[PDB]
Amino acid sequence: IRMCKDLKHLIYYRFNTGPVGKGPGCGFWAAGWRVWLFFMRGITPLLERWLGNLLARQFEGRHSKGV
RNA sequence: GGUUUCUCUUCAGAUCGCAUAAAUCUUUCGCCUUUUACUAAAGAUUUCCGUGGAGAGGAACAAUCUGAGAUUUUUUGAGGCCUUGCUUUGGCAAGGCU
Ligand SMILES: O=P(O)(O)O[C@H]1[C@H](OP(=O)(O)O)[C@H](OP(=O)(O)O)[C@H](OP(=O)(O)O)[C@@H](OP(=O)(O)O)[C@H]1OP(=O)(O)O
Repeated sequence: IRMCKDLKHLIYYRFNTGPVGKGPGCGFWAAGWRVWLFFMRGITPLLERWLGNLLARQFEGRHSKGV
């Protein structure tokens, strides 16, 4: 989120250079798309293993003794 | 002596990635009642999204194509011919020859 804010400020301060000001119509999304999808390939297998443990506790039950 | 494409197998040792995330563990911290969740640095590993080379199979389109394949200077007649030594008989070692 800090890198998204920094990319927003970099885009804004490369953009507001001449006659454009701080209006609400600035459009660019590729850098945040890169950041959150590289986060998504990071966060995928931990999510898959946590959801697999969730499904195993849901359907195989909870090992109360267990490990 | 086709191409494109799909699948499988194998080697990935190149920035396999002109890209970049996460997790565990060993720790130092930051934070700090405590548990996950924590902060940012190192070490030790891993996983994921990708990647390259090779081979096989399949499919659709090329249906061949693609290859491979002389007289006149110095690199051709200054060509012939004889005697002695030796014949070792293809002519050889020396002389006058045109
Ligand atoms: O300096 P800017 O890049 O132009 O930031 C401004 C604004 O106020 P400030 O001028 O005082 O900084 C906000 O501040 P920051 O978070 O960037 O510090 C921010 O608002 P958000 O927090 O919602 O992002 C953002 O607003 P937005 O992203 O909607 O454009 C933006 O606003 P403006 O550029 O329109 O003035």
